[PDB]
Amino acid sequence: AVQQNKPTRSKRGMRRSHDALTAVTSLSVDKTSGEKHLRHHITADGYYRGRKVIAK
Amino acid sequence: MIGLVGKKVGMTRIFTEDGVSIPVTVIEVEANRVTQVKDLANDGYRAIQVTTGAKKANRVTKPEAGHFAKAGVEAGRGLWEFRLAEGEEFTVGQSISVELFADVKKVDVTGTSKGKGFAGTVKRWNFRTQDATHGNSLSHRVPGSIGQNQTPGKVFKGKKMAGQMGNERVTVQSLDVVRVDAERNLLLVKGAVPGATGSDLIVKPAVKA
Amino acid sequence: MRHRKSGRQLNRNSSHRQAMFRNMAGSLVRHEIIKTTLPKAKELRRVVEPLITLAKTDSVANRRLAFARTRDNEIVAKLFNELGPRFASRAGGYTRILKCGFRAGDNAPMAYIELVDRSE
Amino acid sequence: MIQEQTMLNVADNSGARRVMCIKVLGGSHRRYAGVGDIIKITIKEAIPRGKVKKGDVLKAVVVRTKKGVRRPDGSVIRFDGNACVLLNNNSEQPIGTRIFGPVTRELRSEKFMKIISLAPEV
Amino acid sequence: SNIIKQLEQEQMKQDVPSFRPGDTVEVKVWVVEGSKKRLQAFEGVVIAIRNRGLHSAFTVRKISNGEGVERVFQTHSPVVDSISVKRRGAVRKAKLYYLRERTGKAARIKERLN
RNA sequence: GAUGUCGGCUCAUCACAUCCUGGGGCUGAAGUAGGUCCCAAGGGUAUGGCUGUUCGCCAUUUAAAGUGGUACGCGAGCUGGGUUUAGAACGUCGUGAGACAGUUCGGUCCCUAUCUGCCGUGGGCGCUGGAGAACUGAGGGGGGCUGCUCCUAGUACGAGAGGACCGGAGUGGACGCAUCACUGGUGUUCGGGUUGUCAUGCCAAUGGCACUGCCCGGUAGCUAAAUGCGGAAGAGAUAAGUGCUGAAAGCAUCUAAGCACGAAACUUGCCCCGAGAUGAGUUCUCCCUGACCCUUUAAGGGUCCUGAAGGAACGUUGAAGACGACGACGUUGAUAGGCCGGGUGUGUAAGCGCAGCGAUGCGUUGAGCUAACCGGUACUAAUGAACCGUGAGGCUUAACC
RNA sequence: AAUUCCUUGUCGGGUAAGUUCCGACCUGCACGAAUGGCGUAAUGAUGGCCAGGCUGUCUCCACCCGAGACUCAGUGAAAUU
RNA sequence: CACAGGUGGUCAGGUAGAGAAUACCAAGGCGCUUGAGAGAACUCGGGUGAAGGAACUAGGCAAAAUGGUGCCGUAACUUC
RNA sequence: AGGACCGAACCGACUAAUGUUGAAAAAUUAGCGGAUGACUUGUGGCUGGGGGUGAAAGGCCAAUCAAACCGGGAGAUAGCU
Ligand SMILES: [Mg+2]
Ligand SMILES: [Mg+2]
Ligand SMILES: [Mg+2]
Ligand SMILES: [Mg+2]
Ligand SMILES: [Mg+2]
Ligand SMILES: [Mg+2]
Ligand SMILES: [Mg+2]
Ligand SMILES: [Mg+2]
Ligand SMILES: [Mg+2]
Ligand SMILES: [Mg+2]
Ligand SMILES: [Mg+2]
Ligand SMILES: [Mg+2]
Ligand SMILES: [Mg+2]
Ligand SMILES: [Mg+2]
Ligand SMILES: [Mg+2]
Ligand SMILES: [Mg+2]
Ligand SMILES: [Mg+2]
Ligand SMILES: [Mg+2]
Ligand SMILES: [Mg+2]
Ligand SMILES: [Mg+2]
Ligand SMILES: [Mg+2]
Ligand SMILES: [Mg+2]
Ligand SMILES: [Mg+2]
Ligand SMILES: [Mg+2]
Ligand SMILES: [Mg+2]
Ligand SMILES: [Mg+2]
Ligand SMILES: [Mg+2]
Ligand SMILES: [Mg+2]
Ligand SMILES: [Mg+2]
Ligand SMILES: [Mg+2]
Ligand SMILES: [Mg+2]
Ligand SMILES: [Mg+2]
Ligand SMILES: [Mg+2]
Ligand SMILES: [Mg+2]
Ligand SMILES: [Mg+2]
Ligand SMILES: [Mg+2]
Ligand SMILES: [Mg+2]
Ligand SMILES: [Mg+2]
Ligand SMILES: [Mg+2]
Ligand SMILES: [Mg+2]
Ligand SMILES: [Mg+2]
Ligand SMILES: [Mg+2]
Ligand SMILES: [Mg+2]
Ligand SMILES: [Mg+2]
Ligand SMILES: [Mg+2]
Ligand SMILES: [Mg+2]
Ligand SMILES: [Mg+2]
Ligand SMILES: [Mg+2]
Ligand SMILES: [Mg+2]
Ligand SMILES: [Mg+2]
Ligand SMILES: [Mg+2]
Ligand SMILES: [Mg+2]
Ligand SMILES: [Mg+2]
Ligand SMILES: [Mg+2]
Ligand SMILES: [Mg+2]
Ligand SMILES: [Mg+2]
Ligand SMILES: [Mg+2]
Ligand SMILES: [Mg+2]
Repeated sequence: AVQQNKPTRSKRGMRRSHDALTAVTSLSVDKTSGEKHLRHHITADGYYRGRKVIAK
Repeated sequence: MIGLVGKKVGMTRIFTEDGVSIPVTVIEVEANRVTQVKDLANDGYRAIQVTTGAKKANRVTKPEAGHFAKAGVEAGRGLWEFRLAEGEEFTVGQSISVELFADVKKVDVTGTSKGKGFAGTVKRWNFRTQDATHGNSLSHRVPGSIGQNQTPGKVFKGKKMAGQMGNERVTVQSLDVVRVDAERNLLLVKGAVPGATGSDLIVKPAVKA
Repeated sequence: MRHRKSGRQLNRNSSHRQAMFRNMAGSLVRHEIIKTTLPKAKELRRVVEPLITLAKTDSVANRRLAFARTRDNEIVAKLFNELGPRFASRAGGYTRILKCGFRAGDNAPMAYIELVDRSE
Repeated sequence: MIQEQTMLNVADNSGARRVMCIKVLGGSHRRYAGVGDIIKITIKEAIPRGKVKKGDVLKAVVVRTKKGVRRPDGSVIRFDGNACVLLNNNSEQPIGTRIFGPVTRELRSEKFMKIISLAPEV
Repeated sequence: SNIIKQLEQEQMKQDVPSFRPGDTVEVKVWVVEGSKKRLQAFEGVVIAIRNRGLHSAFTVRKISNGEGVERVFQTHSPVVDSISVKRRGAVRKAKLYYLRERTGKAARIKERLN
């Protein structure tokens, strides 16, 4: 099956009306090192919930 | 003819001395507290709103909490309504126990059936499968034709096709009340009622009888 | 449907899943901390924790049971000489999953799984 | 659960040895016949000089099934083979005079009381 | 569930004899012909046992009148009046469905002389 | 500058000139059973043998096996037996190539769906301050089938043979909905047996591979053959039809005025969806009671303070689920895993001891192990926050205070 | 009849029921003797018919294991219009 | 095309096996240049299935089933 | 001994499913036939277009065959679109 008529830029745009990405609403600050990080994720330096879980 | 709200505990059996095994569903019917009474003058219809169970005060919201506090009852897990018949008067906060069904013989039990998800036509509509052999090309459990030709030139509404099956309200009617055990808040009905174990159930007296 | 079922297929067959979790259980015992995908880490809990509780009572029978599920005597030895005595008083929950972002090659949700008393 | 083409043993002395169900009598589109249900059969094998001859089309009542019967307490009574008792095509009374092997209490009705009496075990 | 198990518990039979697959047992059941109610005996080898509490069952297989008959009894049903072990068999398997394919000698269970 | 063609399969949908069930008039209608016509489309309306067949015939059913329209419905759904390509043959025709007024054996069926339509499932905004919970019912959909037996009663009817209406009860077929307590199937995540071979140093014990190697059982879940329920009663208005009173037309007349009955059709009654019903409804509860500045002076714009009810997000997840969504829970915690006890399943582990030449047997021992189950238990993971959403809510008129 | 239109000829056998099959009959529309006639053991991925076993072919589908399909990240077509 | 295709010769370990079949290994060589989740319909490739057993269908298509070695035994017909 | 038998390599290609914008302009997977012979295969050679070759299908003659391909006559002709 194929289109009998070419779809318009209007129709193209209206289908991508739901393709918009969503930003992370907020980032959690570690209570010890103060780095911002994803919630429930370790920081970039290995801290999580104040404690340093990963040495490197 | 108001009903109670219960919880499906599970299925079991009951042996009679006459050598018969009755298949039964156990329904836990705790006290149903009346949280609101609707009348014609104010709501246009006579009904009672009931609550059952217990909900953690942490999960109840302030709007829900105030609605309960007006009745002076504790927060249950949900709010359900039952339409009052002529000559049935209840008051807010009155507790209604399973012994209301002490003398009713058949009940209707409404629940939310088990969710089967996206089902095919064979499972959702009992569509006969096509041939499993004999040259059938990739069309074993497919739906077959779905219309005629140019004259309809379309598919009629309500055509039986694949989609969500289950997880919907369904009422089973006229189930014998095997036992009404007020002390343990239990209702034993003969047969299987819709829903999984732990699901909510609305039990009313049978309407056909 | 999938009602009440347990276990994760992980896009493998039964033999591959079982063999892989033997390797990952061995790896976690040897290093006490490894980095896998979050789904794979959540399933390793159900393979390693049974193995540690088994190691709490040391016997020839239990050590041959560990060898069957591990296929490495060095792992069996660490489980019975070191990890069993270490967790002797811990009533389950010998592991800790910490989510650690996303893999660069395929954006897989990764996670570190460690023994709760690994320390140093 | 007897259906069309099912080959049954014969539990009577009518002379037939093996019959084949050619119709499950009862209602329309009816699929199976259990113990106590009348079927139309055809004789596929019969003893010489018997009361019935091979190729004969008559009725029969099913008396034993491998599917078995269920009891009001949930018990089951299943047999090793499916067997029937040959009936007169127009009166639906048995044409044999001796019943062999056990039968079940599902036959305890006004129509098959003769089979109950002749059976060696119910 | 604590509600169902308690419910089923009070319905269970209290004195049910111990038996294992391979045991020859005689089961006395009730046949109720209206007013007349009597006992009928069914004796055969136990080939399967389902242990599910109130829903416990067991399958007894006999050769009656040249025909193999299997009967599944619901252990706690009031129909089953009593069960008695006439002979203890020595089998290694929980389910003896392979006996359905064996005839006469070859269908006999050796006796558990212990 | 291509509208695939017979039959079958799957899935249908409508008409009524009705096959069955329902209602009725007439009968050359005693009863039983029919005949014929009228009303009625709610539901239902065979399996096989033969042949590509549709049909047809036959066999055996059923209350009945309706007739037609739908591109002789349905090949971007299947099939490809027939027909109608290329090979070959027979009969036949032709001098022949070849052909059929025939027959016979063999012979590639593509398409990832843009729009409409349809089945499901979300996101946005709206509904006029915001929010949570419960509803009303405009409308829409589903369902609507029936046999046999017994009682009334061997009564009414009939010379007998035979044999009811009306009414009541029981038990089935088919169809549907739900459910897994039972009977079972499956259960490559549980246990065991065993073949070949490789390895763990060897023995013993185990693991890998050979379709899960091959099998024998089997938990939970799912599920049918399993087992529970349904079709209704009733009400309103009627169809054909039957009347009551009653003139026009001193009679008669069911009709003109008036009145009564009358079917599975119709409107309800039963089940489900359902306020986007923009005609956006109702009830109950909750939340927010700050200060200024400017202009063109408006349902105007900005500044500081403030950020609620609630929501979302994230996390642990679920008999919820393609994804979303929906439900549970997040330390004031049993949401998931683990652990502990039980259950269940398999069937008496390993080690040791004894007996035997040995294979093996016996004891320790219903042992060991045991997934989705049950009951528990904070050991692990569910974080303090942050984020969104504000600050009393237009105008007119009326009543009221 | 690889040939028979009438034709599903008729008769027999086989099936509950056989337009196919087997054995016959002869009324050969339109067989026939090296464009061979008739028969024939063995052979055949050859055509028709029947039976035992066997089974998800089917009554009537259920469940399970995998690969896609679905979601996320990366790359990224096509016919047609 | 870094393409399930095609391409002549030589070499020939162990265990089981008649075997260069086949299964498991050696030496040696590889995991096939997208992954990660989820565990719907439907499609593909498989496993098992109550009772029945060709009723399917143009047709037993497909599937299931049979399957080795030794001894015994083995019909019509025959060109022996 | 044998165009003998069963069966790998090897040579084929009967059936089915898949795939049909393919992994592939003819294959894959499971079955299937021959497998000491009219066998199969390597390297080289010969036959040339109304010609070849053909255990004969109008088969094959470089993915093309009831008359190959390439250049030319050539802007053949086209009452047709
Ligand atoms: Mg998009
Ligand atoms: Mg579900
Ligand atoms: Mg195809
Ligand atoms: Mg297919
Ligand atoms: Mg769970
Ligand atoms: Mg994948
Ligand atoms: Mg394997
Ligand atoms: Mg065109
Ligand atoms: Mg009419
Ligand atoms: Mg009439
Ligand atoms: Mg109708
Ligand atoms: Mg109606
Ligand atoms: Mg029609
Ligand atoms: Mg047509
Ligand atoms: Mg097609
Ligand atoms: Mg079409
Ligand atoms: Mg089309
Ligand atoms: Mg298609
Ligand atoms: Mg054809
Ligand atoms: Mg013609
Ligand atoms: Mg369009
Ligand atoms: Mg069950
Ligand atoms: Mg259960
Ligand atoms: Mg299994
Ligand atoms: Mg099960
Ligand atoms: Mg050894
Ligand atoms: Mg290997
Ligand atoms: Mg009716
Ligand atoms: Mg804010
Ligand atoms: Mg939070
Ligand atoms: Mg031992
Ligand atoms: Mg045990
Ligand atoms: Mg917090
Ligand atoms: Mg001729
Ligand atoms: Mg001559
Ligand atoms: Mg000649
Ligand atoms: Mg010749
Ligand atoms: Mg040949
Ligand atoms: Mg051939
Ligand atoms: Mg032949
Ligand atoms: Mg992508
Ligand atoms: Mg590559
Ligand atoms: Mg290659
Ligand atoms: Mg080669
Ligand atoms: Mg998914
Ligand atoms: Mg799958
Ligand atoms: Mg089966
Ligand atoms: Mg079977
Ligand atoms: Mg047939
Ligand atoms: Mg048919
Ligand atoms: Mg075949
Ligand atoms: Mg040869
Ligand atoms: Mg092949
Ligand atoms: Mg050969
Ligand atoms: Mg030709
Ligand atoms: Mg060529
Ligand atoms: Mg030419
Ligand atoms: Mg010229």
